[PDB]
Amino acid sequence: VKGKGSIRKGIHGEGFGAPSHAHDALIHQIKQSKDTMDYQNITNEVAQNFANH
Amino acid sequence: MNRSIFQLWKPESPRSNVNSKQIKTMNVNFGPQHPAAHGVLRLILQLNGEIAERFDPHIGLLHRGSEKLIEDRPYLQGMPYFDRFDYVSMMVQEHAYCLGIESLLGTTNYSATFTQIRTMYDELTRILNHLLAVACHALDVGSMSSVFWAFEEREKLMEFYERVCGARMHAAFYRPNEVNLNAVSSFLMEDILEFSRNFFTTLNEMHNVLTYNKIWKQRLINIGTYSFQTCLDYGLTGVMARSCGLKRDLRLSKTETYANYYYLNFRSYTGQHGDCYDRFLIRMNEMCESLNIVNQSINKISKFNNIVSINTKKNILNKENFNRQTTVLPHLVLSYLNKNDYNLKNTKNDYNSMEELITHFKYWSKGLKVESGYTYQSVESPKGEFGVSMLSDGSNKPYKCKVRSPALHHLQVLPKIGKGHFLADLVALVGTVDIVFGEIDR
Amino acid sequence: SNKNYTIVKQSNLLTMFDFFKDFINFSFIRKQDLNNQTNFNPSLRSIKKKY
Amino acid sequence: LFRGEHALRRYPTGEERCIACKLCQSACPARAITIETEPRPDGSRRTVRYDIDMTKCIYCGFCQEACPVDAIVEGPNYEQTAYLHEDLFYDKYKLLENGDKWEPQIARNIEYLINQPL
Amino acid sequence: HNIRYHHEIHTSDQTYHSSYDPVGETTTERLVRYGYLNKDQVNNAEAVAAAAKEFQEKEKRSPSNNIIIDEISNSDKPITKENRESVAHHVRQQFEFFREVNAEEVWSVSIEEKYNPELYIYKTYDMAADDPVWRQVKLDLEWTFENIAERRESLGYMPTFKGDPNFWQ
Amino acid sequence: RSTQLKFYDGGNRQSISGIRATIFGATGFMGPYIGAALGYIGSDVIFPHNHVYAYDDYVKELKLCAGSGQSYIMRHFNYDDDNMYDMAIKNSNVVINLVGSRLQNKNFQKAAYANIHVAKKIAEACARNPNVRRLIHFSAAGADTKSPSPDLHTKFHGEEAVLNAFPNATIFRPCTVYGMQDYFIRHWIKERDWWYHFNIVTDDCTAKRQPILINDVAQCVLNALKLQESAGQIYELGGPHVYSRLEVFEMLANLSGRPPKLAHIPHDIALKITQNFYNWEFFNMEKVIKDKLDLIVTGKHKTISDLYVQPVSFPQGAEQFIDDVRYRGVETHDNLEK
Amino acid sequence: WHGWLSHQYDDFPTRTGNSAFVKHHYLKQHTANLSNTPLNHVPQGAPQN
Amino acid sequence: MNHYWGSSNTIPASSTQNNNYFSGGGNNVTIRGNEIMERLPSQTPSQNMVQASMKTLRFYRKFCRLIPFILRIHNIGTKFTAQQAMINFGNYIRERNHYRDPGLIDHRIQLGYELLYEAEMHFSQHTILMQYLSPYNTPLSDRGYSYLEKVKYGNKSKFLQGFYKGNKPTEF
Amino acid sequence: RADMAHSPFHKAIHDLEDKRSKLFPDRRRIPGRKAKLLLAASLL
Amino acid sequence: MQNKYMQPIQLFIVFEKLNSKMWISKKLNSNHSIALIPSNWFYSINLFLKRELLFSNITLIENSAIDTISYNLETNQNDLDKTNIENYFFKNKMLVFYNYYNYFLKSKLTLFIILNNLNKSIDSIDRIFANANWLERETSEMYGINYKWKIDTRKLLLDYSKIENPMLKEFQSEGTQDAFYNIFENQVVVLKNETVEL
Amino acid sequence: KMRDLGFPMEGEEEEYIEQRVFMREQLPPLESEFWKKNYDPYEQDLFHFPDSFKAYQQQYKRYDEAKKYFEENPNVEATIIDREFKEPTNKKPWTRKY
Ligand SMILES: NC(=O)C1=CN([C@@H]2O[C@H](COP(=O)(O)OP(=O)(O)OC[C@H]3O[C@@H](n4cnc5c(N)ncnc54)[C@H](OP(=O)(O)O)[C@@H]3O)[C@@H](O)[C@H]2O)C=CC1
Ligand code: SF4
Ligand code: SF4
Ligand SMILES: [Zn+2]
Repeated sequence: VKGKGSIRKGIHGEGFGAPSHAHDALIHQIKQSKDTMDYQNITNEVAQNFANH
Repeated sequence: MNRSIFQLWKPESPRSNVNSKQIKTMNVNFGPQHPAAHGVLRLILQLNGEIAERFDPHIGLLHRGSEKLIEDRPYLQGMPYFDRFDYVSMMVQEHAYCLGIESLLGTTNYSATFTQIRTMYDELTRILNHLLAVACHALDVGSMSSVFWAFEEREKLMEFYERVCGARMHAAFYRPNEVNLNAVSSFLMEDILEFSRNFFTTLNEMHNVLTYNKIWKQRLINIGTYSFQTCLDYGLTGVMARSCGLKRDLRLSKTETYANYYYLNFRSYTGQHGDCYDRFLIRMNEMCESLNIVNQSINKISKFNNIVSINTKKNILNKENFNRQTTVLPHLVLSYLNKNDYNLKNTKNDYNSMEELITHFKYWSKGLKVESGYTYQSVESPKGEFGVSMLSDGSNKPYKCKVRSPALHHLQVLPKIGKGHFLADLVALVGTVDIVFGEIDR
Repeated sequence: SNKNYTIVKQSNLLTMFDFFKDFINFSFIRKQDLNNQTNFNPSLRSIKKKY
Repeated sequence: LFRGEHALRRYPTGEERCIACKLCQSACPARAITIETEPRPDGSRRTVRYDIDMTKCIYCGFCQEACPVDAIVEGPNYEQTAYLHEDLFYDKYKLLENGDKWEPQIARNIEYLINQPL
Repeated sequence: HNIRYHHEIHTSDQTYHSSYDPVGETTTERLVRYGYLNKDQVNNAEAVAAAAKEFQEKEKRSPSNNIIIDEISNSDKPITKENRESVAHHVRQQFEFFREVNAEEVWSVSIEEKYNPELYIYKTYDMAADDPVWRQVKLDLEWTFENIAERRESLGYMPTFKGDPNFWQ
Repeated sequence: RSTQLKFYDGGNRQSISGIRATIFGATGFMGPYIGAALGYIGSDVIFPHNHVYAYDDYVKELKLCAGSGQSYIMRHFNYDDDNMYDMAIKNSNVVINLVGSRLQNKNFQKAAYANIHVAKKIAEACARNPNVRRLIHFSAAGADTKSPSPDLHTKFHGEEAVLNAFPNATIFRPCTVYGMQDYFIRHWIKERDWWYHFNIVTDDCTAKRQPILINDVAQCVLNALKLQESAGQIYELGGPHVYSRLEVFEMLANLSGRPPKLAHIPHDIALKITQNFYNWEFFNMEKVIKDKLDLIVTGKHKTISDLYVQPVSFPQGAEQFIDDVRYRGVETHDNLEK
Repeated sequence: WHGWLSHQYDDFPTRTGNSAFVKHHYLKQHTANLSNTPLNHVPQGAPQN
Repeated sequence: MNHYWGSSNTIPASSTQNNNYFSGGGNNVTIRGNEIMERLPSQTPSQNMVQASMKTLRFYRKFCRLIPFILRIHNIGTKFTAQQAMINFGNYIRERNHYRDPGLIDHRIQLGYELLYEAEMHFSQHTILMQYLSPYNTPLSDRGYSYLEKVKYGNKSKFLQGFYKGNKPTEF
Repeated sequence: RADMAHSPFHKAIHDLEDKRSKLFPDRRRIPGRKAKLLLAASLL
Repeated sequence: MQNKYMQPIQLFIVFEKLNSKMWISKKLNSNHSIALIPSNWFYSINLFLKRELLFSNITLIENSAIDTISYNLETNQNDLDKTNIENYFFKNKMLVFYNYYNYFLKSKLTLFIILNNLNKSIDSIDRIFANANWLERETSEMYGINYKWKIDTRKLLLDYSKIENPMLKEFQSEGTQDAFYNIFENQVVVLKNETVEL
Repeated sequence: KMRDLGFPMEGEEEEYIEQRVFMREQLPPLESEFWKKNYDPYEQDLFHFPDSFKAYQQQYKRYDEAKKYFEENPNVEATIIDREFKEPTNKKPWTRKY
């Protein structure tokens, strides 16, 4: 992909990271849902932030 | 002059502490009891170093359910509610309501048009509204004295209201098919011309402390700038639309004109920068043009030429006739064309005619009957395009009446043009948008 | 140097998320040229009938 | 034409002008007028109750325009400030005494207004 | 003494309605949906012709005409999916209407103003002195005042309305 | 005479309950609450008063106990003319007397005037008017003919006089009443705020108290009006539990987190200084005298349970009135958001 | 005098002679604002009555 | 997440740190957020009753998590405990159990979130918002109560209790 | 036309040269005069 | 009449699957056209309007709704034909109307949508026109309209801690609650109201 | 990236920075977004992950149970809670001493 480093474009998808890198669920939610949050879903990261605080 | 763009804006990135909010934001109530919030505005404001970032305008603190009430009364009983919509410019609201009712009736008010009263008083309330708006905006910016002058010069217009209806603000003057002809006298127009002559001087007095002031220019220039695209997206009309560059005046529109405006000769002004300075200048020039329109109307109801002697070309002035006192006869056009209707109205009332007494009884007990249908009628009010969309089911009460107010759209666009500005800039912007919460909340 | 910390991740954000479609949160400040606000000359465009 | 404090008028003989037609009650946009009528023992139709809530009134003058005998009017008085909310509950005694006190000025103004069409 | 025409005879209450069929609907779909044919007899010349004649006699339009009713414009040229030239005709008509509706406004649109603008410029202490029209307005106001003053001074008195309690017998 | 009083309590501010009431001595602490309890169901309330400052909130807010056309405030009351008493209760079928000797007062003659003379006049006016059904007279729990406090002695004498003049009157003897504007918790807070380091105590704090919330006295009044068997009875109103003054100090300290500190001054010095110097709300003989006396339900008369009222506990009912004066010590970060 | 002082008209009352104002037999004398006095306006059913 | 409930909308622990060093964190669930809510988008449409029930359960869970904060900031903790408030609002929801239109349920969930946000930001008054947390057949805990009508009308049915106590004023 | 020259709707058309002179300024502002004068005077 | 007028017929040319029903009236301005639009095409139609040439220079002027469940002709019941737009007010639970102005064509366009579902659901267009945010919020709170895919669904003009649709015909103009000060709580409360009647 | 976007690149042009960073509206979403079947937030499918990891996943059993329950109960009577007064279950606020 031009101007995207080592990120590759596959079939049906542009790709969001370098090959063999872990896909992030929060960024997936950000891309798919721009500003829509049906509810405050408590993931592992949110619970960890709560525990840290 | 080097680039300082990175110092200007700060984005956010997921899970980036340096890109996030590294501070507790100042969440303040720009609440109703604030000098710059007008009466009922409760604006939840997020400040970061006195920079407005997030807006949450809470409105409805002056919502009185006026449309439901209007739907619950006969047509004439709801009309004074319009007086309480945009209580700075009163007769424009009545004019819009009466235009809607007349359109539903399929007729026109010839007695109002041939006397030029509606155009004249529309321009007078235009002067009232712009005087109040400019004075209050200057007071918000910091100029304290200018508010004392516009209020004295808008006391004379309040007296002009009081001389035709007996009220200073809520006239309830315009009626769907009736004009109180006896309320208008020639002695009133001469005082209006006197007021215009002195209003020139008072407007110049306000002119020379604000227009060329360096502080005023640095406070208003390049503040709240927007182009025609935003001006269309947010439904901006009136002075704001003329500042964004668009040529939109309902009085001068071929298919949308009303009440003698199409057959006068006046100018309208458009800005070329779309900021607060343009709006201020446009309001001053609109006041001047309103003076010009009033003068033209008075000329149209005036009798200039006289009878001269056959020899020596010497005028023969009357001695006992009323025309000797003044050249203004506010009934010469109406009596010239609609002589039959003029004669009947001046001879028969509800004290010596059976039909007229029956009409009076029905009118004041049940109201007039309006044939079923839908109408939408808009008017160039001093604050923008003010409209009424109303549907009637054939009874003496409106089935639905919806009020289109431009102050609501201006308040809606205010957060768009206020983000990134200082608190003082936000106060100045609230001043520049001529918003009244009686019209917004209704 | 202190201000440089924010700029580190800005290029990746602008290249991975579309600015006009992804609703990116940000804050900014507007600046006015003081000199340009002092020598500005007031004027307006007057519109008239078709003539 | 100034719209001030409401009053009930009389004929020059002292008879009440109001004949309890209830046109002023239905003309009121604020529903501030309440009227109840019974036949007076001499036979004439007069109100046994005529009261106006001055805290509901919008001082619009629709009621004085609706009256066909010029019974209810809005006078020139505006110094009607009260200390109690109950002082603004106007009954027939208050309106009648207001008419009996302000009759000369109201008569002069109405005389000019009547002569205007003539 | 003339009372027969105190009420308006002609009033502006007229309403005009236009109803059209879907543009993408073909002739066979229109014939089937209107109860002049059935799905079985499709793709048969005799059935199509019979349905077309029945439509043309029961309805006032051809089966290829999608204008159910047109009171607004009384158009005789339907816009149909099959006839591509009708789309070009509509585009030409709409562009001509654009030009003509913008060529009829007396104030809103003016190419001469776009090429030869007239500006108001603030230059003096007097806002009126920057425009000859406002100066003319001020002079006219002074002229009217002077005429009123001289006309009233010539008469020497002023009739007035004086109250009369004899009015209230 | 008839003690029957039929009224409709299922209404609201704009309803008609059927009660026309006159309340004496409503310019104190009980007044607004009793008036609101009566006028919130649609009653007519009249407040006779002679208050030194007419612009004080103690008079104006009495207009809020009922709506427009329901509450009336009678000013410049003589408290000495029989005609004014007759005018006050002319159309009232319920009369409530909250007049009593004020805390600042230390004069025996003024105490008798407040507790005996005014109550006697009210009861005599009630007896003359045949349309009065119920009269409720407010007394003190520790009232006694041998009390060292002139207030309690004169209140016992007033009980005797009222029961003599109007034998169908109901006597209420609250123990001690706390609320937003009271002389129990508000005085504690203000004394600690002024004497920043301590609360002044002039005894061993072994006197017993039975606090009762103000919202329960109003309910007791309403229940007594609803009960026809309470016409000529005496009721003592107190809370569920009895505490000593030291226990009350400790409980107030623990509920708010302020560490207690009771500076002790010998009784005789305090008595002499309050006797020979000017007295006001926060410095008077009445506090010194009453701090050695028990104001509790003695069991000789009927109690709050006979009015079918369940009072709230002092720790539970007093907590909301000290929320603003809570001790700000070591707290979590989430407590910064308010 | 109220109408004269507010510039409603140019007529003013006179003790004797030709008057511009009616003088009926049922007229009452002008009184000042009587609120906050023992002679205020009381509705017929108000508790003050 | 550009939303009021986003995981980055927490109040920083200190002026120089979001949390302690070596890590980040913040509380956004049991207390209010850092920035104010500027928009509340529509709930995604629910095609069946299962999605609507899930939305109701999640709204109730958020409300239960926010109860102690509301009770503390509104000074209403003496009238009832957190569990009592949860039970009263659950009684409200149970009285709304018969609903079967998913779109209506989405609308109700939007309104519930709006009212909860109003409560947690001091937009409403405590004496006004307590109408949703008050008990249905029990006295409030901050004041005494009268049991007069319990003693007099002991074993009498509801009809007799409503007959002895009228439904209109008796003077008129 | 009431907004253009030589309009019959206008009334004050005859010789009003004295009034026009009295009511309106008779001198034109020229840029730099005040600036140069004030700066030179301040330096001196 | 006495002015250049043309129907907005290209809208139904592009959307070939839609019936066309348009009205012009002398009770409206001579450049005002009213059309009927189905609910399941409203978002696509607004998408087409916002960007198509000679439509792109458009602004949304007004938005509101009509409760037609209680709409009845009161006079002249025998002067109704099949072409009257009011003929579409019968048996229809809800109506929604939008009013736009086009600067290029100098035209007013009103679009009417019939809502016949009990939950009153329709797609929002506030993502296309920035006007529709506050307008649609007020319409939704007044008439109970359920707007889907809306930017902000919060109440705009109504009081806190209340759920009601006061502009429905079933609603009485006096409401169901009144606000009073409570002495026992030292704050304002809401109670069931008893009101005067004329 | 900023120059490609169209941001100001000079000191004088910064006075109009907002016109290029805020005044441009976001593009409306495509209708295919509204025509979707599921709108749950995305999460990793833990089919091959161990059972301990599977506990942190969407509970499909609850969905199935709710679907079955709503199939069995398509219409129910509205629940009414009696407002008749009763003695409190928790009597501590009126019984506690400390
Ligand atoms: N609150 C408590 O803790 C308890 C109170 N009580 C008693 O209950 C009654 C009501 O309580 P509360 O409101 O708190 O008491 P207050 O002391 O606050 O109020 C006393 C009332 O009586 C009036 N009053 C006092 N002296 C005179 C006088 N000489 N002539 C006329 N009026 C007078 C006062 O009016 P003003 O001074 O303005 O003229 C005021 O309205 C009192 O008798 C009190 O002793 C009994 C037990 C406990
Ligand atoms: S309008 Fe006049 S005549 Fe009729 S009831 Fe009223 S006061 Fe009487
Ligand atoms: S002036 Fe108007 S509002 Fe007042 S009582 Fe008369 S009709 Fe009613
Ligand atoms: Zn003794």
